[PDB]
Amino acid sequence: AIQSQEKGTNQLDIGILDTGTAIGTTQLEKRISYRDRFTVPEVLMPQQ
Amino acid sequence: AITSVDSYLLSEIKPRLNTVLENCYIIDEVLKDFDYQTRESFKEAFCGKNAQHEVTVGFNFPKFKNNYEAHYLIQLGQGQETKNSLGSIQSSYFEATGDTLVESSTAIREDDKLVFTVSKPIGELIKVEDIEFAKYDNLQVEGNKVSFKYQTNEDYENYNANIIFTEKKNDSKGLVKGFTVEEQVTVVGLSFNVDVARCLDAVLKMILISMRDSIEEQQTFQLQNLSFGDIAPIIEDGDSMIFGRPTIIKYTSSLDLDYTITQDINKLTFKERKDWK
Repeated sequence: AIQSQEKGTNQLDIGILDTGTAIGTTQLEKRISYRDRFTVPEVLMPQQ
Repeated sequence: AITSVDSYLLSEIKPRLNTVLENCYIIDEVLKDFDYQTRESFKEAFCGKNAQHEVTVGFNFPKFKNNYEAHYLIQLGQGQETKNSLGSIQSSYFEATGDTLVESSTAIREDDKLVFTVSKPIGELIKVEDIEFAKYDNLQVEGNKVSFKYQTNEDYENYNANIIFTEKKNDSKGLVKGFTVEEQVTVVGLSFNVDVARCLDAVLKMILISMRDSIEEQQTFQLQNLSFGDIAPIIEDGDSMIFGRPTIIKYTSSLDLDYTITQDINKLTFKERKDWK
């Protein structure tokens, strides 16, 4: 379960970057570890 | 002239960077002091014609995302005027002269002269490569052609040379008015891999050393001086940090204008007038 799915646009001398952040609640009995990675195949984001 | 150090650096760095990266043994020589694995990984990734990654160059503040794997960001800096001439007269000319040029050319026979043809009208000839003419050779320049006596030189009827010369704009008198400026540009090699940042630093220093011999910064942009910053995270709050090591390139150059003089005097005349008091 995922909440607060913010894009977090930044505009910099190097160019644009996304630093967005979200809050996730796991399933029971899981030990998520630092820099573990998630993808959400149902959800598509627009980019240019 | 008026000059733009940033656009000069962009125009000069991009082709040189490409021509080094397409040539494996050059990188193998530049990176000889690095750790073996750093060297081989860089050469595998970015170097040679088959390289799947690529480096990029551009000015700061673009509106789009860049290739943060390896990107040279060019960033126009400070400057100040340093030395002035009396009357601000940087020079004077009898014939409005353009940029300096070097062009390859070949001799041809024409009417028992040898001639070299050049793409533009020759305002001044500085050097015909590997030739010093005697008075007997009857060296003459006319329009966009250099001409050279055939009689004793028949062996050279197809000789290949480089001509160093400069354009003419027009036949006019004037004063070059201006001053010298000392100006800074910063360049930083961005990468999210620190070993790539260190290799991009090495490659950039090599490129600038090679650049010191170019006609552009021999005639203008003189006294290249380099300073180097710490390696640091440029951006720190992505999914990963982006690192870079700044370098500052400082140049001394002339800012000036062609003040043309329309006044010309072609005859004095004398008269005596009598004072009867």
